[PDB]
Amino acid sequence: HMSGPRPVVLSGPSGAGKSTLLKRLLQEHSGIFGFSVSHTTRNPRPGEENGKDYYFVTREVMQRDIAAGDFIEHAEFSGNLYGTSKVAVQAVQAMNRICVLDVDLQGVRNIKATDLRPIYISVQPPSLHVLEQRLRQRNTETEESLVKRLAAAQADMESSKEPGLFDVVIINDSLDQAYAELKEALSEEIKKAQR
Ligand SMILES: Nc1ncnc2c1ncn2[C@@H]1O[C@H](COP(=O)(O)OP(=O)(O)O)[C@@H](O)[C@H]1O
Ligand SMILES: Nc1nc2c(ncn2[C@@H]2O[C@H](COP(=O)(O)O)[C@@H](O)[C@H]2O)c(=O)[nH]1
Ligand code: ALF
Ligand SMILES: [Mg+2]
Repeated sequence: HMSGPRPVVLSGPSGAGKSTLLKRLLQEHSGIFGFSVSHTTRNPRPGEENGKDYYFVTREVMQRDIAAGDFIEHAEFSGNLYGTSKVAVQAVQAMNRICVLDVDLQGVRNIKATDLRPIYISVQPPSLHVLEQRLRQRNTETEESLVKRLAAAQADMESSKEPGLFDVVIINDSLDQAYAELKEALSEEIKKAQR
């Protein structure tokens, strides 16, 4: 379904700032953006809400919906399942809002194979040391999950240098600066949606 404005795919390693930046964008520009609410089998973190951050489901329920053809894409990431349901994107497109998706690098490649034609943005830390610091400060994951996330970060940061893969790469050193660069990448779309 190609409906409405060009969607936005935001990716980057675990801990890079994706959710922090997207929450800011949806607060400032609530009238023109809508968030695709993915399914995940991971457990919710304090403050996360079902139907807002994710649909938190069991492996059994997610497998039922996968088998029925309910997903545009799905991926295994650091021991859990994640995916973008068809209805998650339809809900935002039906409101004629810019659909924002937060997905991993596998999801980026999955979406490249669809008809969605998004802009692809990668948010990256200044270094893997800083990434680990931010992840361990958050400490919402077990040690095993952190190890998996740090390994995925190193692999996916190298893979994201692929030419033509990402339209924009933003280094999240300072959040205020990264957020301005996020809006810069979307500035013409934001202006059109306001008109
Ligand atoms: N520029 C920054 N400087 C320091 N800490 C940050 C910055 N941006 C985000 N963080 C923190 O890093 C952690 C990871 O950010 P988050 O948005 O949860 O990552 P993601 O959603 O990409 O996995 C959070 O604790 C967040 O508060
Ligand atoms: N492929 C895919 N990845 C997702 C989806 N939802 C979240 N992710 C990704 O899974 C990783 C872990 O998410 P987190 O557990 O930190 O919320 C992040 O890279 C995030 O973007 C999804 O629907 N599809
Ligand atoms: F979106 Al995450 F660690 F919170 F990749
Ligand atoms: Mg997040």
